[PDB]
Order: sequence, then structure tokens, then C-alpha cells
Amino acid sequence: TSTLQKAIDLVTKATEEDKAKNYEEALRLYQHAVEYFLHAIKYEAHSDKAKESIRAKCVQYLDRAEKLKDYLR
Amino acid sequence: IELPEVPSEPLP
Repeated sequence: TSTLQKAIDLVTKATEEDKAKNYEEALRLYQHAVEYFLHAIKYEAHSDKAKESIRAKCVQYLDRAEKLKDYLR
Repeated sequence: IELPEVPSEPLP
């Protein structure tokens, strides 16, 4: 499985968990998804628009993970 | 490239 594919897979579930009110599970997946995303742009080659997309979504996923862990703690 | 959008829930 491609690194990016895994990133999407992990994030996808993360969103489902967030809806299920699983901030903890969602948070873990969010951090993981981002990791794979960053690894894809670095270890994998992609157009500029692609990188920007990952960098944009990446900051979005993390931000969510941050606030999630913020109030959770 | 098609990515998902985080769910905007009404959480703290």
C-alpha cells in the first residue's frame, strides 16, 4: 500500500471516530495520518499542487489533533 | 489527488 494511500486510510477512519465521539481514537489516527502524508511528499514525488494539498490538509489534521488533545488533557 | 475534510463537530 502506498504511503499516501495509508495516510488517507488512517485519516478517513480518524474522521469516523471523531463523529463517533472518539476524540482519543480519532486523535491517534489524525497524528498517524499526518505522519504518512508528510512522508509521502518527502519520500514520494508529486506535483506542486499535490504537495500544497498535503501541506494544507496536514496542517488541518494536526490542528484538529491539537485541539482534541488540548481539551482532552 | 482527492483528500477528505475533517468533520466540523461541536466539540469543546
